[PDB]
Amino acid sequence: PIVQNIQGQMVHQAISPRTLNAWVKVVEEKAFSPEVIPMFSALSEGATPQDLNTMLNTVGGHQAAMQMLKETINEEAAEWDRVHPVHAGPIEPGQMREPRGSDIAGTTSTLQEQIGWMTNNPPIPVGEIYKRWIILGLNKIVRMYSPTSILDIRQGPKEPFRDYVDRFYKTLRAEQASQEVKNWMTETLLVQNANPDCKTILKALGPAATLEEMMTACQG
Amino acid sequence: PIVQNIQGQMVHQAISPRTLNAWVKVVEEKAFSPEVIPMFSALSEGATPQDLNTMLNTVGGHQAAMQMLKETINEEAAEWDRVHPVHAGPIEPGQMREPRGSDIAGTTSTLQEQIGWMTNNPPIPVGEIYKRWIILGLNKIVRMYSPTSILDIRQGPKEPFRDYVDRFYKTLRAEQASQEVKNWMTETLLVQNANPDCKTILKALGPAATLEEMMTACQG
Amino acid sequence: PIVQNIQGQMVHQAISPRTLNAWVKVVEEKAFSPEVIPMFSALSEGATPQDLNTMLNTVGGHQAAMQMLKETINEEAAEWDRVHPVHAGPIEPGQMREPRGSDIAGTTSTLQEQIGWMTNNPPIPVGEIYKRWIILGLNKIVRMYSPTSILDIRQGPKEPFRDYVDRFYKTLRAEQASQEVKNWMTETLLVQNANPDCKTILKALGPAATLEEMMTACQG
Amino acid sequence: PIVQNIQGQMVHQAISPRTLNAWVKVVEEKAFSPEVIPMFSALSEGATPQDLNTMLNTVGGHQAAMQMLKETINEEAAEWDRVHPVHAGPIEPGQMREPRGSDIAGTTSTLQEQIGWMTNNPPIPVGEIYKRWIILGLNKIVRMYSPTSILDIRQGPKEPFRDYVDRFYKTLRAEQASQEVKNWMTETLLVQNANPDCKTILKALGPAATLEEMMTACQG
Amino acid sequence: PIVQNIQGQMVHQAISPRTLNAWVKVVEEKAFSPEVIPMFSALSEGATPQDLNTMLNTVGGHQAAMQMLKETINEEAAEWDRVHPVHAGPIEPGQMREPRGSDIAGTTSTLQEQIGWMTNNPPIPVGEIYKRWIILGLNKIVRMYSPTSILDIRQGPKEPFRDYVDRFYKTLRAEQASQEVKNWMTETLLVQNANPDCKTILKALGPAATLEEMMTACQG
Amino acid sequence: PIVQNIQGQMVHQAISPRTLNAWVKVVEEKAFSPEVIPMFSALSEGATPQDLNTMLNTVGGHQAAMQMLKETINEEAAEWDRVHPVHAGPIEPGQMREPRGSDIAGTTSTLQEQIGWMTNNPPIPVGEIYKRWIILGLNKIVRMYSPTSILDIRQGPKEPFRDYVDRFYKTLRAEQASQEVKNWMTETLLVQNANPDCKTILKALGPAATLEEMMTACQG
Repeated sequence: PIVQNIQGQMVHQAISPRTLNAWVKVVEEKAFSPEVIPMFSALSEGATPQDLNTMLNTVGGHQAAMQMLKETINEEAAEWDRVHPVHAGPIEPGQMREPRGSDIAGTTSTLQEQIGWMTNNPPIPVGEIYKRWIILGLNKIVRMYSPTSILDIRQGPKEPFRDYVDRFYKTLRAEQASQEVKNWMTETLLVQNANPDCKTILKALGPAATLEEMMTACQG
Repeated sequence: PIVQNIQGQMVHQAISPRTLNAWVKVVEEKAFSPEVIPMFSALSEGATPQDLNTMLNTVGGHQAAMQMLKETINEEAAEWDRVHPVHAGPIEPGQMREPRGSDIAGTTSTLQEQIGWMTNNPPIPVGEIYKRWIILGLNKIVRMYSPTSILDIRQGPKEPFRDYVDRFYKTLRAEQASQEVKNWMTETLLVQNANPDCKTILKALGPAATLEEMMTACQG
Repeated sequence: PIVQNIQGQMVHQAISPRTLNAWVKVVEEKAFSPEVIPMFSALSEGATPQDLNTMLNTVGGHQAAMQMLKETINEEAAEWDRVHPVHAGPIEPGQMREPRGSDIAGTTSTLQEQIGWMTNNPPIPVGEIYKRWIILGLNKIVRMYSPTSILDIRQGPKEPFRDYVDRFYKTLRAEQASQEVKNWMTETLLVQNANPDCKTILKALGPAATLEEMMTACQG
Repeated sequence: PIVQNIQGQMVHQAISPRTLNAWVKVVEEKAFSPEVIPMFSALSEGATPQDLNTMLNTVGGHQAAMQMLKETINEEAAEWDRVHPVHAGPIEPGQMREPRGSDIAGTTSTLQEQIGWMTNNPPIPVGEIYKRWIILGLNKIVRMYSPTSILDIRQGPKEPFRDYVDRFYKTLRAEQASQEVKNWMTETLLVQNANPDCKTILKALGPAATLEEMMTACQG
Repeated sequence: PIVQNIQGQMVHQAISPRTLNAWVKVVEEKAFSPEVIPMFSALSEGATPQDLNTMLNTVGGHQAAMQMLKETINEEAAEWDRVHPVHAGPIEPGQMREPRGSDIAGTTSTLQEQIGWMTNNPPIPVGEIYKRWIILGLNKIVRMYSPTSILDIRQGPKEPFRDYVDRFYKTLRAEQASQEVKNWMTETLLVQNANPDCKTILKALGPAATLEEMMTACQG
Repeated sequence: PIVQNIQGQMVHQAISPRTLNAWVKVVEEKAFSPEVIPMFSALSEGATPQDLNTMLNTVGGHQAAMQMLKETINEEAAEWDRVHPVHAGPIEPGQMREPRGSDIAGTTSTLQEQIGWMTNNPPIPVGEIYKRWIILGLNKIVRMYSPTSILDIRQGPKEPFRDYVDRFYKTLRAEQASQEVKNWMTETLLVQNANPDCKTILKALGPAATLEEMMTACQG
C-alpha cells in the first residue's frame, strides 16, 4: 500500500500477502456481520484502487454481494460522471487527465496513472472516494443480509436475557436506521419485548434505568 | 498510532495488521477476563482516537458489553463537558481550540484535528483520556461479567487447596474494589472456606502468617 | 520483482519466499477456485519471467493443467514470433535486440538480459505479456474445469434464491464469454432459470430492477 | 524497551505485541518449568518496569503466583526504602530525585520519569533491579512448584540412568541452594541415589570422573 | 546470500531463519517432489557456498539421497579439476587464485575466500556452478526415487481420465529424458491406456489433435 | 544478534523471540539428531554469548546433555586460561580487559563488555570461539546418544534396503569417524551387511559400483 518514511517522501509499495490472507480468512471465518465493515476500512487504509479491486476479486464465495457492490460502484460512477461534467477539453502540460467513472475504479486505468493522481499537488483522494463507495456497498449488503428485522426480536419464555439483548444490539447495529430513531427504540423495545417478570421488575424500577441496572435486575 | 521519533515527526501510520489481527483473536479466545485490560493498554500505547475506535469496532460478538462501554464513554464525556465548559466567542489565531466532550470519542472529529491537538505545544493528552475511559468501561464490563460472587467460593472435600486459592484470587481480581478492604476480606475469607485438614493446619500456624507458608503447608 | 529504493536507482529484488509459500499453499488449500487467478495477479505484481516460471513449476500436482498452459505458452510464443520479425546484427548501446518467442517465454533467456530488457527506455513489457499469457491460460483451465456449464444451472424447488444466484455468479465467473455479452447472461438467464414464484414477482416488478431490490422482492 | 537508532539519539521504542503474544502463549503451554524464568530474561531485555508490569498482568490464571510475586515486590521495596533514605527539595536540572521503593516498583510512577531515570548520567538501573526482583520471585514460584524435592529422587529398578539424571538435574534446577553447595549436591547426590550396579561401576571408575564417562560406563 | 545494492556492497548476511524454516518444512512435509528443484533454485538465489552447505545439512532423513548428492558433487568437482588444471608456481599479486575443484564445495575453503571470489572483477560464479551440481544431484535423486515406471500406468474402469493424465504427467516430469522423445512417447502412450469409452472417443477425434480437446471430450 | 545496516555501522540488537521459539520447537520436535548442530550453527550466527547462554538455559528437558555441554565449556575455559597466561598486568587506556575463562562464556561479564570486545579494532571473535565450543559439545552429545555402534547394523531377512541404508548413513554421519575411515567403511559395510540375494547381485557387478547402482540393483 502506501507507507510514510522518516525522510518525508513516500513511494509505492506492492500489496502484502499477509493483509489479503487475513482478509480472505476474516471474510470466511466471520461470514457477514456489522464488524466486517470496520475491519475492511482499517485493513485497506491508504491503498490504491487496484489493491481494493484485487481484494474484492480474491474473495471466495458469496458472489451475490460482489455483484451488488459492483453494481453500486457502477451507479456511483455514473452519478459522478453525471454531476461532474468535463468542461475542459484540452489538458494543460504536466497535468494528468481527470478521473472519469471508469477511471476512478481502475478498470481501464493502469497503476501508474493512479500513482500520478494520488501523488499530485494537491492530491486527488480517488482511493478515499472508492473506500467510501465500498463502505456504502457493504452497509447495503449487511442490511440485506439481516436474519430478521428489529421489530421481530422477542425474548422467548426460557431464553436468557444476555443472548437476547446481544442479538438485539447485533441486529440493530446492522440496521440502516439513524442514530435518533435507534436511541429512541433502544429505550422502549428492549423493555417491551423482555421476560415478563424481568419486564415488570424493570418497569417498577423506574423510567430512568440504564444498561447496568437492567443487567443486574433482569438476572436476579 | 502516532510516532514520535527522529527528524520527520510529521508522520501518521495506520494500525498494523498484526496488532489488530492479534487483538481480535485474543479477545474471542480469552472471552472477557480482568486480564484484557493490560493487554489493551499495551497494544494501544500512544494511539490516535481513530485507532481506538477501529480497535473497538473490530471485536465480534458481545454487543451488550460494547453498548455498556459506549454509554459509559458518553456519560464520562458529558461529565467532562460539564466540568470543562468551552469558551464562547471568536478563538485566537494560531491557538488550537480545546477538545470538546464529543471530540474525545472521535465521533464528530477528523484525523487532522486530533493530530494538531496531540502535536501541539504543549500537547493535549486526549488519547490518554480516551484510554482511561475505555479502561473504566472494561472494568465495569468485567465487574458485571462475574459468574459467581466472591462469597460463594467454598473448597470441596476433594478439590485441591492450590486450585481453590487460584479460583479465589481469579474471582477477586475480576472484581474491582478498594485495596484497604481487600486486605481484610482476603484474610477473613481465605482461611474460612478450606478443607478441615488445611483449616486445622492454618489454625495451628497462625492467622497473621504469610500466604506462601499456607501454600507449602497443606500441599499434597 | 522490481522495486524502487528510497531516493535510489531502480534495483531488482529477489523472489519472496513467504509469498511463494503462500502461493503453493493457496492452490492446495483452495483447491481450484476462479478467484485463484486474481490471486496470481496480486502476488506477481511486477514479477520477472524467471520468478513466474519458478512459481509455476513449484506447484505440486495438476501436471495436466501445467502441460496445457505450457502448450498455450508455446502457441502464443509462436504467434508472436510469426507476427513480429526477428533481426540480427551488432547490438548498439542503449538499445536491446528484438525479443523472440522463446525470449518472451523466458526458457532461453537469463536474468541479466531480462533486467536489461525490462529496464530499457522505453521499457519492453515482456513480463507483462508473459503474465497476460499466464492469466489467459489459467482462464482457459478454469473454463475447462467447470463442472457445470452456465446454461445448465437451474433453481430447484427447495434451493434458496441466495444460493441459486451465488452459484449462478460463480459459474458466470468461470464461463467463457466477452465483457459485452457478459451482462446479457446475468440479465436474461438469471430470471429465465429461477423459481416460478420469484419469476412472476420480478416480471410484475419490472425487468429493469436491480439485483438488490429483485432479491428483496424474491425474499419476501 | 530501549533501543539505539543507527546514527541517532537514544529514544524509547514502544512495546512489541508479538513479544507479549509469545510470552502469554509459552507460559500457558509450558506450565511452570524452571527455564521459564530464563525465557523471561530474554524477552524482557532492557524493558521498562511498566512493560514488565503489563507482561505479568497479561498472564491468564495463576493468580496465587501473582500475589506471591507482588508480596515479594512489596517486601523488596520496603527493604530498599529502609536501607536507602529519601530526600526532598528542589530538583536541579541534570540530576534526578531519589528513587523510592514505590517508584522502583513502578505502581505509582509514570513513563517519562522512568525514561529520565534510565537515560541519565550515570544511569540508574531501576529496570534491572525490578527484573532481578521479578526473576527472584519466579525462582521462588518454580521452587514451590517442585513437586519432588532434590533429596526425594531415587533411581528405580527399571528406570534408565538417562531419564534418572535428566529428572535429577530438572529437580536441581528448581531447588533452593547456592552454586557453591549446588556443585557439591550435583557431585554427591548423583552417585548416592543411583543404581547399585552403576554405583559400583562409578566407585571403581572414580568419583572425580565427569558425567560423560560415568554415563558411558553405566550404559555398558 | 550475497547482497548487491547501493553503496555498502561489502556485506555478508547469513541465511534468514524464516527461509530456512520454510525449507525444512517443505522437505519434511512433502519428502521429495518433482517441484523441489525450482523451490531450491528460488530459495537459494544468489547464495554463498556456505549457505548451500548449511541448507543441505539441515535436511531431515533420507541419508541415502544426501550421500548420492555428495558423491555426485565430488565426482563433478573432480571432473572440473581435471578439465580446469591449476597453474603451478607463484601467483601474481593482487590477482585472486582460481577456485579449485574442492573449493567450490566449500569443504576446504573459508568465508572470506568465497566472498572475495564472488565479489572480484570480473566475478567468478562458483555459486551458480554449485547450484547446478546440486540440481543435477536432485534430478538423479528424483529419478532413482521413481515408484512406478512410465509403462506400468494403466487407467482402470472407474478411475477418472483427468486424474489418470495427471498421474501420467507427474511420473513423466519425475523422469528426465530428451525433449525429442518425450513428445512422441506421450502421444504413443496416453491414447492406448485409457478407458474403452474414452479410447473410442479419442479414436473418433484424431491422433494428431491437441490435449485440451481430449480433456474436454471424455469429461464427466 | 548482530546485523549489518546499509550505511556501514552496525549496532546491537536483542534476540528475537521467533528464533528462540523455532529452536525450542526443533529441540522438542526432533530430540537429538546429528542434523541439529548445523541448525544451531546457522540459527545463532553472529550472536552474543549471552544469547547462546539464554538459548541453552531456556531448553526444557534432557538436562544431561546440558550438564555435558557445561562441563565441556568449563574444560575449554580452563585450557584457555592455562595456555593463555596474563603476562600484561596493567591495562592501557582505551583498551578493554582480556577475556578470561569465565569472561569468554559470559558468566561474570555484562553485555556491554561483550559488545565492546566484539566491536574492537581488531575485533575479538569471542562469539565464534564460544560457538565452536558449543559445536564440539553437541558433537560429543550426539556421539554419546548413539543408539548403537556402526558395526551392529545388519539388514534383516525382510527389512528393505532403503531404510537400512538410510539408518546406516544416519548413524555414520552421527559417528565420530574421520572422513577417510568413513569412505573406507562405506564401500565394505554396505555390501557385507545386506540381504544375501541382493548382496550377491551387487557383488556380481564389480568393485566399482555407485550409489545409484546399489539402489537400483538391490531393489530388483
